[PDB]
Amino acid sequence: FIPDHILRVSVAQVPSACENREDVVVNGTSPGPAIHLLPGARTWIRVYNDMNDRNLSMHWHGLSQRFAPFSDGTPSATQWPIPPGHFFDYEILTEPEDAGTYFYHSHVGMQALSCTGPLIVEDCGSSPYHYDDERILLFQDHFQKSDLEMIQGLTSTQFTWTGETRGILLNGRGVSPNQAAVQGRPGEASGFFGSHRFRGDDQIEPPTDCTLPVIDVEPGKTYRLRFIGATGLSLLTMGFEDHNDLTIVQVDGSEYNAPVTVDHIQLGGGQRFDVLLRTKTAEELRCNGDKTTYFLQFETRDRPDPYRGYGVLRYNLGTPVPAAPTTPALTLPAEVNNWLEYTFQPLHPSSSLSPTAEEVTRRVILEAEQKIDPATGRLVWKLAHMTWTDMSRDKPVLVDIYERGEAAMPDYAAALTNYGWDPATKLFPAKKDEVLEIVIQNTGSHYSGASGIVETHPFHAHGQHFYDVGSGPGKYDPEANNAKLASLGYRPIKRDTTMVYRYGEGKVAPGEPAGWRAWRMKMNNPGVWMVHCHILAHMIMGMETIWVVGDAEDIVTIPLSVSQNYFTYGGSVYGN
Ligand SMILES: *[C@@H]1O[C@H](CO)[C@@H](O[C@@H]2O[C@H](CO)[C@@H](O)[C@H](O)[C@H]2NC(C)=O)[C@H](O)[C@H]1NC(C)=O
Ligand SMILES: *[C@@H]1O[C@H](CO)[C@@H](O)[C@H](O)[C@H]1NC(C)=O
Ligand SMILES: [Cu+2]
Ligand SMILES: [Cu+2]
Ligand SMILES: [Cu+2]
Ligand SMILES: [Cu+2]
Repeated sequence: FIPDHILRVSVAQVPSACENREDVVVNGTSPGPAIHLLPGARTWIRVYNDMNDRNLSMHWHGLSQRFAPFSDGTPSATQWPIPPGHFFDYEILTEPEDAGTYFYHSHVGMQALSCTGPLIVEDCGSSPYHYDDERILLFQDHFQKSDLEMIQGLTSTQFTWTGETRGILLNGRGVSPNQAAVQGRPGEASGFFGSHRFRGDDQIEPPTDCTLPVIDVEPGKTYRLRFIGATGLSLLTMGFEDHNDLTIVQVDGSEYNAPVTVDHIQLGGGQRFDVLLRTKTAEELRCNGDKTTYFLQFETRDRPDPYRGYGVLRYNLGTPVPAAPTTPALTLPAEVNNWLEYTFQPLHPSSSLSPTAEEVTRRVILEAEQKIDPATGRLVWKLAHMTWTDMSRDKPVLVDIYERGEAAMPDYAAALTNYGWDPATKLFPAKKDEVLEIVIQNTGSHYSGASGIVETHPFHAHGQHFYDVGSGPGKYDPEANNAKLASLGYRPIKRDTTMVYRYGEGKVAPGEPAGWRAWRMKMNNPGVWMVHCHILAHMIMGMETIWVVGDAEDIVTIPLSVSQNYFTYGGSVYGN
């Protein structure tokens, strides 16, 4: 057995926002190298844990893994953690229509801050759009505190928050608020990340100085820009100086949307947008005084301490990379919660039909509640009056199901009378082909120290993508939303990550409903699928749910193509 691709994960001192950070890196860099997959293929990726005293898993964000649930890479859900000095063979099955932008990252603790890289399913000459080339734009947060310090604070009976982001990286380069970019030498600066111009372009070069991230383009071309929200905390809003025509053509990987023209991108943790950019002609550059550099300006939204950073859209490798401008290049809207809502529709509406209101047979509301956990004294994020951590159980759910079958499954009847989760197992069961509406209901915090506060959360589903059927302030009202969808003739798109926003001042009475997001999905993919806030600190604090779709007969008949070490913690898991 030889795997098709290999990723080696280690701890290394790397450049992070013009500082040094002891990061969990892939193949020596943060972000890690781009992996390119074919649609309609089986591809094996061996992940080595070369760390001394930390566990690892690798999650393939946005890939449903419908035929390889044991390859989802989710500790407590689909596998034992990969131990130090061992590996795990991941079977990636791409369906023919999976062409799109995804990303891989650790699903252990806060490793995903740094242990993250692009995962591209190639069109193979099948994109319904022309473009001369592509660029990957992968965004990360920089924290000055270590992963261990942040986890200890989050899990302490004297709660210490991580603090706000200390920098935004684009393809491994950016600037902490304590540092300042200076002019970079002309020539290559990883400005071609994701380019097909030639593999060299599949892995960033770490910066050697404090210099701005660069996207290198030629005049008068069209680029497919693959925006990847690999931030562990930040919701970003961003735009390009004097470039106002961005066309979004794909959302969260698979889904071709009818083209939407925007002047800025908003990008939360776990989201991807494929955007066509038409670059200025040599004549238009001549008329801006032979200007060859334009600022990309990116800002955090919806958090207490604003942050602004820059990258450079560069038209000529002969131009030195400029420092950040003394005053802002452009103005990004203060508001985020009404950007392209009830907007994206399928390009081919025929082959992407959202479940109708009539077809929904059950609704599960996940009320997001911050409060002290009485049993532990920890500050936690509850969903539907429960909490879930990657230490909620010893034996991972899917391992238990493959070992015992029916006896490991959650109790459906008990879950229906307890907010959708089984009192005995804290799992959310769904029948195969059950048509669900899932609502995330935001609320004012019960925590003294944040009383009545509402936060914005990027909500992500593992496995099958859902249809986004809307959002709004206050309490979800299904009768009103159904009336809204019908009045608009709205044709929803499939997504795997949507924001649950704060509205207005973001402060209500403790426990008062204060913003919602609604999903619909016909649950077609048996297995064990996490649904969670994609902010790493909120996951540490328990903002996760585990969904078990189907009966044991629907899961155990999916062939387990890995060795017997899958069943126990301590050994390498190899493919077959
Ligand atoms: C790696 O993960 C394993 C498996 O979850 C961890 O070991 C478990 O550790 C908990 C907490 O100490 C114990 O209650 C269990 O006895 C352990 N389970 C098994 C199967 O051994 C281990 O702590 C993790 N290692 C690191 C570095 O976090
Ligand atoms: C990562 O590095 C290993 C050797 O350390 C190599 O064998 C593997 O091919 C590299 N993977 C990628 C995608 O570059
Ligand atoms: Cu993810
Ligand atoms: Cu995911
Ligand atoms: Cu959250
Ligand atoms: Cu996840």
